[PDB]
Amino acid sequence: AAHKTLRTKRILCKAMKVNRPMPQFIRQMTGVRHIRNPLTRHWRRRKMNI
Amino acid sequence: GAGTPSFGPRHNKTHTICRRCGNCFHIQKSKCAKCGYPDATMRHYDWEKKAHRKRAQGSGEMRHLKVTFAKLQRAYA
Amino acid sequence: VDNRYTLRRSLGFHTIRNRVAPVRTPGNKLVAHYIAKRQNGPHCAETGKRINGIKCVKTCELRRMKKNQRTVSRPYGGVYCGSVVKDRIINAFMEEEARAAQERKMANEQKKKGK
Amino acid sequence: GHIVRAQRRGNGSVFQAHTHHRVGPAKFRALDASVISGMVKEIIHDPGRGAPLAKLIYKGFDSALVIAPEGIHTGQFIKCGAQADLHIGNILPLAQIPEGTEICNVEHRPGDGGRYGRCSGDSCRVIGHTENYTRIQLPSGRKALVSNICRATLGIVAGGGRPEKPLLKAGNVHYKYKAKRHTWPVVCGIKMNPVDHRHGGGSHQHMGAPGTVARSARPGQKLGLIASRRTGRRRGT
Amino acid sequence: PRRPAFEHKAVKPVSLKHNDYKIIRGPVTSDKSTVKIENENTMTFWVDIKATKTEIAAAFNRLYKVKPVKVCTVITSKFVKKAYIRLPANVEAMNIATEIG
Amino acid sequence: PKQVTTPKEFLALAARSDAKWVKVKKASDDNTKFKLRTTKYLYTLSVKPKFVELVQNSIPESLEVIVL
RNA sequence: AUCAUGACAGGUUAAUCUUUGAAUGCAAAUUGCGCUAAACUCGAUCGAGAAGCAUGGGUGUGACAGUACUACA
RNA sequence: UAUUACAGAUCCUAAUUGAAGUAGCGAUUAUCCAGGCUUGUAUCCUGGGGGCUGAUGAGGAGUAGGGUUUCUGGACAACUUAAACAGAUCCAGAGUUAGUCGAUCCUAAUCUCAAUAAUGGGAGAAAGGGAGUACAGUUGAUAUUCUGUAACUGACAACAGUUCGCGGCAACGCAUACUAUUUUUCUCCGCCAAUCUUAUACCGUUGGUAGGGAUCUCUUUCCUACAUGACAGUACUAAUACCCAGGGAAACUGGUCAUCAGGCGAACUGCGGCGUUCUGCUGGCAAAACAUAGCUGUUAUGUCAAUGGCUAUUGGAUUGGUCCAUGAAGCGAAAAAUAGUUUACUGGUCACUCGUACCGAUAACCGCAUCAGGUCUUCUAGGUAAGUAGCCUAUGGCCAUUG
RNA sequence: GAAACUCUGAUGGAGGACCGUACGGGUUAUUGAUGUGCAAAUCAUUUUUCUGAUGUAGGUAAAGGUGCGAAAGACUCAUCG
Repeated sequence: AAHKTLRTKRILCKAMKVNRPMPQFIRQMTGVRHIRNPLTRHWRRRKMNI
Repeated sequence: GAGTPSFGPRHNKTHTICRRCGNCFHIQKSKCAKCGYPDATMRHYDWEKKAHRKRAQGSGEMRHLKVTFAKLQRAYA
Repeated sequence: VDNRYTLRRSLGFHTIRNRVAPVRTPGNKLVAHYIAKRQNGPHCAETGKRINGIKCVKTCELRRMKKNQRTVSRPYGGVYCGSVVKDRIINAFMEEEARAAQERKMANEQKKKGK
Repeated sequence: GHIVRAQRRGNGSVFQAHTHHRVGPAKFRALDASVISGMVKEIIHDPGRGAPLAKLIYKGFDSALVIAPEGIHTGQFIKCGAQADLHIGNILPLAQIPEGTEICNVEHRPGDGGRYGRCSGDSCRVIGHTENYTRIQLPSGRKALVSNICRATLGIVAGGGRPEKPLLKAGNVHYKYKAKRHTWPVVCGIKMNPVDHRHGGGSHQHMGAPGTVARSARPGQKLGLIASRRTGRRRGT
Repeated sequence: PRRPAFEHKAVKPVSLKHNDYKIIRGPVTSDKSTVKIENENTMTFWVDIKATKTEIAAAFNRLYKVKPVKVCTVITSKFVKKAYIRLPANVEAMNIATEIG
Repeated sequence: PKQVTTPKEFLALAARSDAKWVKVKKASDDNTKFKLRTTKYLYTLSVKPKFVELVQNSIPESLEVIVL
């Protein structure tokens, strides 16, 4: 960046909208506990390698 | 010499995302190391029988193929 | 005062196309303005000299100018300058005149056998 | 052992000719049946080759980068053909030319391009006319039957006496082999270890083995003096 | 020249599919778009990612019956297209926005 | 943005059916500038206060005139 | 939504079937660069979309090339 | 009937001791005092001292790479070698606007298919080639992209008015088509050295007026400000290159910093020709912008006059030297010649696609990490001095660092 | 000075010339500091080079009994007889 391609930009979009906390209502629905979002990361710690 | 200082100028990318594999496509050599694109046949060897069955059928959706298993259950039961 | 100024275009390096000059604005702010390229303009074949009566601008913006200012009026107007055209007239006359006089010569010489 | 620097020139990755600024292949026009006049448009210098080239025009204008005899000038009229007279410039078949005279860029086969006697300050000499085969002496000493129909430029090639002046500095030879090809600088075989070269190894630097080898000797093995019917100081003869 | 003996694909589709209604998804609700409506007379919309400015200008005209002056086209970090559509001087952008709501 | 010397040539440029407005504007040395807008260019006309009164009348009636 | 004009996390079959991939209009680290008789569909004669257009080989159909063979001029 | 009894295998996996509240809390300029917000600050903010960085700066900006780190609001379980209301941390929302900047288009080194009835096609550069944009304003984050104002380039349409080739001895000037073939030019090219000169910066002699700083004494003082974009025009001043007309050169003359030039035509004269630079005068243009003064958004005045650089950088001009080194191609554009077909020229609409935030090492890249390492480039102030050294200081940025 | 030429001063700016800058290229010495490092090769002072056989960036070529090597068995992703 800048000067990213479009299909590069498509991946970086999907990588940041997927990065969030898990919703509250799944724990209320299924009753499971201790499920983490796997595709959470931090930009500084883990690099994507894409 | 060969350690921390020489890690500095490591900014170029040897491999790039591959269309068929989507995973390690060699930019200079232009071949997907994992799948062999663009060779029409897809890369696997019998020495990597472990790593092959991660890629091969069953791993994905099987949209067309799962309904053709399900027919053959009904006909013989 | 601080009179230092950034490059505006996203190319960093100091190539021939990316060259700047500092300029005062209306607003008392120094700023990069980019230098358009130099043009040599039409030299001649033979010798290798500058022809007169035409600007060295780009040949693309030479099209936008009038058909007057694209050329010089003579035969071989753009390509050849003056004295080289004089020499071509003198040689291409006397090459053809010697060849024409050769046809007069071989007409006149062979008639001596009859008389 | 490893593969030796003599063997590694074949595979041809870094050992290719630096052929970028070279202006073109120096040869005659093709044969095509008398006499044809040709103006020297200009004489130019191409990199690598020590001789000049002279670009001719056989005016359409058909071009030909012919290699340059000495005493050619710009806007001379060169005359390729049989019935062209003798000047330094002109391109005659070997039927027509007198014996005991110096010629340049002589062809082996007719209509070829030009083969023997091309480098700067060289010339094939003509011995005598047999019948079909005009016998000529090449610059080395060797003598060659060549057919009388095939062509040769008249006179000696330009740029003579370039090795008369030595190159004092390693830098002058760096710029010499930049135009040509990578083959320099040369590390000597004794200096290298035994795996790298045949002559290498040992506590004290020395060759050890006879250092003079057959035509039958293999790749890897042909190093040093190949099939040397004499050695040492060539005193007389 | 070529002429096939039968149609290959006989079934034509039922509607346009790539429609005026499915180019323009709907308006964007932010604090920036609120200012650009009031000040510059300039709307904002989420758009299809393959839609051009020529497609948007015609599609905006067919729905709301106002021919736009300019269209300027972002693709966001969310990877959906945003279209800043300037309306002309006569119509007010608040009056078009109140109809939609 | 070109300048035009002659007051006669200005009135030829005014009556083209290109021009959208003329702008009257006071200047230094008690002059004034009549800035004719055209689609391409902006034709200015510097004048002295002798012939200032006549030129405004000369201008076509249809063309709008914005005073500053 | 209830003795049915029939609820939905049920099970089939048929539609619809985004960008890709043998991937196939030509390419590709690019949302790059093309082509088309009618019909289709909006668009007001003429634009657009929709849908076409790969290589190899088989049988048929047509066209071109030849001082290849031959007859009649 | 058996995957059947453990203290050891530098055994395997999982948890946990002593050492030990010990080693240690580094590197980076320097902190101090009063307020604000709070249960709570040396640390977060304000004000005032004292300092540091000291134009290759922890300044302002970009390639490659990172990928939301950018912005506003709320939050402190953890992390940022103590503390914390702070943060590049956590949470919720928001943000990247182009016919003119790039990509796209062309080829280079190089790679890959096809044909041989062929003489190629395609790929390959976000530093090469490459048509065309500038100023001012605005947001919490975007701007050569938005708004205002002024340009410019290309393609596709009809339509109105002109026009059917002339000037100069000459150099050349002025209003003229299209297809094709061939030929030539621009694009277009190494490195080094010298001289001259615009622009920008800086230092200067001469004054001046606006505001602010300083004052026991002295200083008609000190500081800030004194500015005009792309683009378009036509004056004569005066340059050097080259060419033309006259002129017709040894008692050789003219000329450079330097080499030099000339009967293949020098000096020299023309209110010669022409190209590139230059000075002045305008348009753009004061309506904007900035600084004072006053009124509640806007009204006043003002941004002036003269003329040097022995200083530097940049663009350009005029030249020289050097090489067994001679320093890209292609697309594209124009011209000319030779055929043939001819009337031409000047003056509404539209401009697709994709990138655009921020960092660029100083904590945002690579080194497992907020690592004294490493990694390409840009704008470059004053004084001292030979200085892009070292040392000191305005603009800008800072107290990075447990007490 | 009879000549062939050679004395003095300026002009000029050649050289793989010299001194010397850097967030340039190298890495000599203190066998300094560090050695539970800031660092799986660093830091300080000193030293070498600084228009060139120069440094450097991107693209591109060469692949494991091979490659490449101004040659140390060097280097070929902290790995190399």
